[PDB]
Amino acid sequence: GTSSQAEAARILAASWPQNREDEEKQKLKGGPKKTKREKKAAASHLFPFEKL
Amino acid sequence: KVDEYGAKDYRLQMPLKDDHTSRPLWVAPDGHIFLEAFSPVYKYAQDFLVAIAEPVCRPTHVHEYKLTAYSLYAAVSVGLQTSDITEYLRKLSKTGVPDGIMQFIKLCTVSYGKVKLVLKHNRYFVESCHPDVIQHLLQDPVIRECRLRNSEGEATETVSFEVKQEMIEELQKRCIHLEYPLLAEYDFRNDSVNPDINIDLKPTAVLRPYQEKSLRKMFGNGRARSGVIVLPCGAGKSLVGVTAACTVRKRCLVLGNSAVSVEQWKAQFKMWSTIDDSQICRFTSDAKDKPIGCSVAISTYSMLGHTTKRSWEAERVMEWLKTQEWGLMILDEVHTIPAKMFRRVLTIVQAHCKLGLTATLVREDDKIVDLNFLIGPKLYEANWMELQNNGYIAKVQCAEVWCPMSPEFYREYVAIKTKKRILLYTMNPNKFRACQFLIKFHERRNDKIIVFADNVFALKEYAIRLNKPYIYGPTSQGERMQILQNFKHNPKINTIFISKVGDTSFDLPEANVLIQISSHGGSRRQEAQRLGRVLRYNAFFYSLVSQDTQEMAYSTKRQRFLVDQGYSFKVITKLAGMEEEDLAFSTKEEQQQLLQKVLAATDL
Amino acid sequence: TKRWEGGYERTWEILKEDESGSLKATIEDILFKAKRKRVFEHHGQVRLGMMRHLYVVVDGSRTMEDQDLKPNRLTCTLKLLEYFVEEYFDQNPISQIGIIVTKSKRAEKLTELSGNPRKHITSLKKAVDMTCHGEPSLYNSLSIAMQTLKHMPGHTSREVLIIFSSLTTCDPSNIYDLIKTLKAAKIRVSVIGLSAEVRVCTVLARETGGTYHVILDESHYKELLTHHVSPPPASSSSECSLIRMGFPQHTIASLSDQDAKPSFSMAHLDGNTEPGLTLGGYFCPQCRAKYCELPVECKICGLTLVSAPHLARSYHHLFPLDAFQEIPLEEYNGERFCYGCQGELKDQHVYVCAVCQNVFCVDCDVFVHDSLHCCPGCIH
Amino acid sequence: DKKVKELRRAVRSSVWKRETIVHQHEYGPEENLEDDMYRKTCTMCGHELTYEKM
Amino acid sequence: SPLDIYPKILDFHPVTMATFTMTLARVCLCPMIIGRGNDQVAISSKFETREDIAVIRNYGNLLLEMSAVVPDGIVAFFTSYQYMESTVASWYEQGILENIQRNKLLFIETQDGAETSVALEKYQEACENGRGAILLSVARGKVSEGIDFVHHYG
DNA sequence: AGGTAGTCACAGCTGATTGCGCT
DNA sequence: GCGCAATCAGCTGTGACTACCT
Ligand SMILES: [Zn+2]
Ligand SMILES: [Zn+2]
Ligand SMILES: [Zn+2]
Repeated sequence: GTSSQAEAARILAASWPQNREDEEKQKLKGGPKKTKREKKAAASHLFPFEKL
Repeated sequence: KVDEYGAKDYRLQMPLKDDHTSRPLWVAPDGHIFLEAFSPVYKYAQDFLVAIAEPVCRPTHVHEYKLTAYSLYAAVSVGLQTSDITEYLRKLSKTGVPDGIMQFIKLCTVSYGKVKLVLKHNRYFVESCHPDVIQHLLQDPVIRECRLRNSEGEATETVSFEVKQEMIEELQKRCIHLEYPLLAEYDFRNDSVNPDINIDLKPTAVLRPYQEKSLRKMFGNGRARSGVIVLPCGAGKSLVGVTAACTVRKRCLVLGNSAVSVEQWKAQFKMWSTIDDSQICRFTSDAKDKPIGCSVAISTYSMLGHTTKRSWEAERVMEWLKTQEWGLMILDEVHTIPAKMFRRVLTIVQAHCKLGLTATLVREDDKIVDLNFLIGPKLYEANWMELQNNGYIAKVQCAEVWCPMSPEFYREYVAIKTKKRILLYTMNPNKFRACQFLIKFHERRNDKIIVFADNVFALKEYAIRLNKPYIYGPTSQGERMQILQNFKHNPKINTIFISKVGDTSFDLPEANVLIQISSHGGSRRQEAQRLGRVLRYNAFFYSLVSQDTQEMAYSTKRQRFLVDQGYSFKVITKLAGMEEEDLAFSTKEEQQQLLQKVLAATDL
Repeated sequence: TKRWEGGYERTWEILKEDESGSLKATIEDILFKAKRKRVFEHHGQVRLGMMRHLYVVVDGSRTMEDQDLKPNRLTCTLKLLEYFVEEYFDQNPISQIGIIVTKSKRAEKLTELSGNPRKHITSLKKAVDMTCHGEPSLYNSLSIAMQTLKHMPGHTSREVLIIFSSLTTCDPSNIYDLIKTLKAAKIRVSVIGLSAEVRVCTVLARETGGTYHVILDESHYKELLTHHVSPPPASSSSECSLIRMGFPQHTIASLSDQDAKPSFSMAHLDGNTEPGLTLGGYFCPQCRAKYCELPVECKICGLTLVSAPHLARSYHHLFPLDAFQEIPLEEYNGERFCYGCQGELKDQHVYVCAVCQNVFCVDCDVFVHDSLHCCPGCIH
Repeated sequence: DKKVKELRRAVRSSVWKRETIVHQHEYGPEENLEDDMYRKTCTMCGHELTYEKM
Repeated sequence: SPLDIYPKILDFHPVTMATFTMTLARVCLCPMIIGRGNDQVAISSKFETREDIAVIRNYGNLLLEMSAVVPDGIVAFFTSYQYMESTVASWYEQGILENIQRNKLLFIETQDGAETSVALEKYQEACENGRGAILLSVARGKVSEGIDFVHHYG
């Protein structure tokens, strides 16, 4: 059901590599990017499905 | 020699760092070469090192090569002399050659041309310039069985004697242990005994400069020597073989792996050699286009080495084939030559030059060393990074995206250990969702997708769930051919599934996306071949593995060949927009239902 | 024999040593050999040009619904047409583009022949969602193009581009008579098909002097359009071709001055949307009409309004910069400081201009020959 | 033999539903040690649970 | 193609048994055999299936959707005049021949020499321009060998 | 106290049998 | 009744898991 969908999503999308990555992001830069060069390099090195 | 930090330090061994850093090279005492790519003399140093040593890794900045006895044999086979190579290595050292390499190089290069093997009148002979070496090897027990009947003196002219044809592999293995390696030189310019054919490639099939270098190294002083050329599948590999066959100008025999590769080679010959169909023959027990009296013959393995009863027509064809010399016997997918029955194939036919072609020279069981004497030395090793920098090879963006194990599956994975856990991490629901998301995304962006998946039992429910074409493998010949033929030129269908069938050199069309799930354990050859099916960021391929399982270790240990080739595997841990759309196994009910059907094997 | 069956090339034989350390100097030459990899020409092809009145004919039949090019032929065709219009107006200052759409055995002039780039792009974007019906009629589109281009001056190069998707055309009359009429009228017709070669298109292109091509894929489509972008070569001196055109100054209006008169743009008055009531814009030198875009021909007095920098951007082709004489540093007896960058001259070669006899380093010589296109010394 | 083997296991593997035994510890009466300590022993696997009860 | 049947059809002693296959820079022909249609039913022209509606519909669909990919003329051959006329009558009865009509013109070869000549002339003139046409004939007819379809024709 | 021939999975090949089609 | 294509038996390659002697 609707509750089962939410439970499965919570179990899957955040099982191992989110319980620390999300916490680090909450304790991260937060503000704007360092330079525009970093953003361009990140966009170049990111996959097409990660830029949408 | 010292182990202060566990690292072999050679600071005192090679202090010749005169002035000052202009030589982009480092030598090792035991043996190793480190080359700096960011040098103005990079191309010349690379050309010098290729002709003398084989690479061990080619990253973007600091290449590493290895010095081996066979590499030095190949170097001295070309017009390069001992003095030239020694003085040029000393020229670009920046540290001074240690006094363990010069002695090693001298010892390797001294005994190169002392012993030669020749074929004449369907007879194998071993000829030596120095008569003493014959008496040196006379006391060897293994050699004495080759002569029959004992070959009392075989007085000719230069001392030579006959050897047993079927025991040539044994003497080839023994000679290198005796520090007298054999050389396979075919001086096809002047034979006057062998009936050369009128093959001549059309003057319209241009070849790239690296193919020019490989062919030029093949024919160094007007003669052809047996060797191995390693080129990517997407790059021009059949063209090199066709050009070599045309240059040899003799009766050619081509050996493939599958029953469809022979058609591929026939098409390549008809495209780039201008040969009449009467001379071209294929001997694979399908049409039998009169192989008797032919110029070029194409066949496959597992047919020339049958240990069982053979067909009547095939028996006569083999009897005819084993009664004449062959020019430039070409082997395809040479990596799987060192087998129980494939090794004897070279001993069942007689040929002057044996040219092996492959894309993935890596193999387990450390049997590649045997290939050094089975055929010859590793002649050319193409640099994949610079090959894709020129734009002629698609720059594939490698990805290693893993998925967590679902709770309903990890308990069973840790519960069972007797080979029953393969299906558990093979059919991971999270991996299934990731694969489905990738399929949908790359279909929305209109990219051809090839999904490799071993363990076809899992592939059944993996493919029928999405209702997409798949190749079980033991289906038929027409169905696979028609599926692969309509895969390319059809906008409606642009994704196919292959189960260990595409792990060889086939005619698969151009694709941009490859997704491999649950392949073999540590088959670097298989992963390299699968990667080769994509290149021909134009393209990119993904590998899906399950965390906290043996598949992680398998993926880690199978990608080392590609990182040696220069590729980098980016790790993807989150998929953007995974929850944006609906995917299969959304709820836990079907996930836990999957356990029963995945444990329903019970192969006991 | 074969080239590769002879002697193996030893490329490493180039480097040599005489003092046990001279190799560095050799690689320095390699560094000097690294530069000057260009021909000192950004284009290197046609050094002149000629005005073009190009017509683009777009098929609107059911064949445009085919999904050979994602999503369909019409969408990719219109996207590449927008790109082609942008590039064509970028590389041609005083050219004109008209658009005709063929549909249901009829031809409709989607956009009049003009030099405005924005109008054509908007028309194409509107036409993206058109309905594909009927079959194309090359005869009607060619007749309309010939009728419009018949009265154009002879010095202008009259060109018609046809994007023929469907393989069949309905001709109300004989088309070869129309082809002969076009040949007598000196009209260049080029066709870029999508499915396969058609005999009538090949005959038309061959007889009218144009080029006929067939699309292999989207990349080949873009390459063909880019090839069509380049203007045709022109004679050294053909006729008395001159055209009266103005140069409107971009005068903005500020409330600080008392001469700030708000005015509606003449071009914006013709649109369905509310015309922009801006402070100011481009004023016609003849009738003081207000416009917001350039180059736009004036609707009132008929004068053409062209931006001077666009015309001046191609003047360097008329007066190419002569190559400087390469002189070794030792053989030059003079100052060792570059005239352009004031840097010390340490390279093995120093370039001296033939007019002002000034010294320029490798970097300054490359910069002058590639971008500046004028010798700084000769300017003074 | 093959065509009967391929179907003999179809009904064999369709009967069992639960493979893992229920591990729910059904502790019996609590045993009282010193310092108000209480121990519970599982009647299924012999698991011992010692706790302090307020 | 069969060099073993002519020496035995008529008294002959061949000493050649030679065949030649032309080659060019590219494959100039793409022969292919189309079996079952989109309904997975064979389109064989068997005598027991000459009047079958399914094979007639499949032939009509093949001729229709084929006529939109190959331009400027298609030459189609039928087994016999009777079968050809029955098939075109069946296509006329259905609303399928009209779809072929708007793509290419339909021309029918008959036994009349003058009619055949004028039909060939109008087919040639229709293929000269972009209208395109279909020439329907029989394999065993005087038009089969009397003319050669040079490039851009058929 | 530490290592290799059987065994299993999944593919390939060729050598016969073996039911299916008939203007 | 004959002929072509589908089918299986037997052997082999590749990679990995497992039970007794220096
Ligand atoms: Zn005006
Ligand atoms: Zn300067
Ligand atoms: Zn000057």
